[PDB]
Amino acid sequence: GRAVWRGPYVSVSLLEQVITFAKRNPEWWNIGRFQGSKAPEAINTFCRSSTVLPDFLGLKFGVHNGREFVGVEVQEAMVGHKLGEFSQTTFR
Amino acid sequence: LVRPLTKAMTVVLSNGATLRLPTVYARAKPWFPVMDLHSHNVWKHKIKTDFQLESEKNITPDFSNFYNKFGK
Amino acid sequence: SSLHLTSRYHHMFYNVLYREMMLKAPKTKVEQGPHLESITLTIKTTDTRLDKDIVDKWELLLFSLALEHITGEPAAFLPPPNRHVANKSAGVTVTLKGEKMFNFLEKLVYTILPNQTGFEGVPQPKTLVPGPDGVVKRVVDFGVTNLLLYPDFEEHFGVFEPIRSMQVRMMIRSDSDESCNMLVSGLLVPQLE
Amino acid sequence: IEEYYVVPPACPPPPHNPKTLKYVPKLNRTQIIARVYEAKTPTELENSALGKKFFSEFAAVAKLVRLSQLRRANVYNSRDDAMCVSIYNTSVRVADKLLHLSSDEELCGLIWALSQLPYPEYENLVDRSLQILLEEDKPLKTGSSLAVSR
Amino acid sequence: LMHLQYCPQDRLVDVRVPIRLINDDVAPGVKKGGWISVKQRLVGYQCRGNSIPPHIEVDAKHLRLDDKVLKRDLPIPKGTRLLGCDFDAVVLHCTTDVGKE
Repeated sequence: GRAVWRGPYVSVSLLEQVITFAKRNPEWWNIGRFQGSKAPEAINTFCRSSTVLPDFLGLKFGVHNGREFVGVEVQEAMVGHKLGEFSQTTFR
Repeated sequence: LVRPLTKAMTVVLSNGATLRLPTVYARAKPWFPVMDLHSHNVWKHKIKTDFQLESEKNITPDFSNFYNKFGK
Repeated sequence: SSLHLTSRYHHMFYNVLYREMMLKAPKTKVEQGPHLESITLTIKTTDTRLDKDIVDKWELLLFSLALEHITGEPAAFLPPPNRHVANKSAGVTVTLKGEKMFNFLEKLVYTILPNQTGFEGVPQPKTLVPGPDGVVKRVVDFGVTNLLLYPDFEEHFGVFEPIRSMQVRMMIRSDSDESCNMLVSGLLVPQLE
Repeated sequence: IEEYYVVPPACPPPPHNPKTLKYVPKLNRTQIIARVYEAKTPTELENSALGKKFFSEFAAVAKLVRLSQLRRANVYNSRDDAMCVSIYNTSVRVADKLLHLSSDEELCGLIWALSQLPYPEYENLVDRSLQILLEEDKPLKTGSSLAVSR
Repeated sequence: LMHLQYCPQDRLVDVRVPIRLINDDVAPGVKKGGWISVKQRLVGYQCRGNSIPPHIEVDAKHLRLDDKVLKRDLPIPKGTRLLGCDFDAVVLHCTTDVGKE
C-alpha cells in the first residue's frame, strides 16, 4: 500500500464536508458523539479512496456505488480502511 | 468403585495470595495461573465513586489514538 | 495429615454469605432462602472426537477417567437408550453434593473459567416442572470448552489428548428467579445479561 | 425433550376489603399481661399469648412468673407436666433472644421465676440479667420495692 | 321445594349477589358498535343479616372496546367483604366478538 513514512491519503473534499457537519452540530460533535448518540444526519460523498478516520466515529456516511449512496456508520474496527471497501458496486 | 486420594497444592494469585486446592497428583512447585479472577476484567465490581462519575460526565474530544500513526 | 480435607466455600456460604442474602431479601422463615442443591457434570458423544450417537463403553472409559480426575469421585455410564441395546452407552455422568460440590465450584471459578477465551457470563436460570413434592427448582447450564486447562492432565498428556469439553448444570431452590441471581452473584459467577 | 414450567402470579388482596367482619379488638401490652396472669391451668397459660406479635419479652417473663405460682400451688398429672415443660422451654428461648429489650422490673421477675422453677437453667440467663443490673444505678432507682425484693 | 335459612340481624351469611349495569347505552364502546358481555352474573359476598346488598351497581358509562372489569374493581358496600381468592377474574368485557358462530 501507500508507504507508511509518507502518510495516508485523505481527499480535501471529504475534509470540507466533515468541517461543515461539525459546525452545524457543535453539541453532538463535542459531547453527544461520545455518550453514544447517533448522528443527527448523514454525509453523502464520492470519496471512495479516502481512509476512515476515528475522528469519523459515530458519523454516518453515504458512499456512492454507481447508483445510490450506501449508508456506512463508522466503527472502531473499520479504522485504517478505505470508504470504498464497505460500499459494494456489484450485486448477484 | 474406589475413589482416588485427594492431595493439596498451593496456587498463587496475581495479588500474591495463596490458596490450597485439591489435586489428584502432588506438585512441589506452586502453580501460577495465566489469568485469575482479580486480573480478568469480567470479575470487576460496578460500584463507582462520585469522582469517577464526574470524570465520565465531563469528557472533551480526544483524537490522539488515530492520527498519531501519521506524525510518525 | 498434609491432605485436603476441608472446604473453603462451605464455610463461606454458611458463615458469611447466608446472612447477607437474608438482609437483602427478608423472609418469614430462616430456611426460606437460596440454596445450592447439586452440580451435575456430563460428557456426551457430541462433545468428543468420536462421531457416533451410540458407542461402546470401552471407548468411553477414557472420558470416565477424566471426570474422576476432575471431580475425585467415580463416574457412571449413561443408561442405554433402549432395552435392545445393552453393551453400548451414550456418555458418562457424575453428580456431586455437599463439600465436594463446593470444592469443585471454587477451583472452576478461580482458575479455569478466567482462562477460557469466550466467557462473559452464565445464562439465565430455567424453571423446571415441579415434581410430586411440589417444589420449584431452577437450573443454570453452561459448558467448559477447554478441559486441558486443569493442572492434572499434564502427567500423561498423550493419554488425555482427546479430552475436549464438558457440560455443567447447577440446581438452585429459591422463591424467585431474582433470588437465584443473587445466589449466583454471591458465588462469584458472572451472569450474562 | 424437557418441558418447562411457569409459576402462577401471586394474588395480592384488594384494598379496602376487610379481612374479617367479626369483632376482634386490639390488645396492648397491659391487656396481654393481665390475660396471662389470669390463668388457672397449664393449657390456659400456654394459650394465653401465642404468635410473634404477643409472645414478646414481657409475655415470656409473665408466663414464667405465673408458671411458678401454679407449680407451687397445685399438683399435676403427666399430661399437665408435659405442658409445663413446653411452657418453660419456649419462654426461656424467647428471653435469650430479646433480653436486651427487657426492663428493670422484667429482669427482676425473671431471676425470681428462674430460681423457683425446678427445670434446668438455660445457658446463662441469670448471669446476663445480673450483668445488666450490675451498674448499681438501676437497683437504687428501682422505685417499686417489689422488684428489689424479688 | 323451598330452602330457607334462619337469618337474624346479627349473623354472617354467604350471598351470591347479582351484578347490574348502569348507563350501558351511553358508552364509547356501545356507540362504536360493541356490546357489554357479562361473564359472571352472580358474585359471592359475606354479608351481615342487617345489611345484604340487593344487587351490585357497576357503572359502564366510561368503558371503551377491550375494557375489562375485574373483581378488584367491584364495589364493596359497608358491612360486607368479597369471598374467595380467585381475584383478577373477568366480570365485564366490552367487545365486538359474537362467539364466531
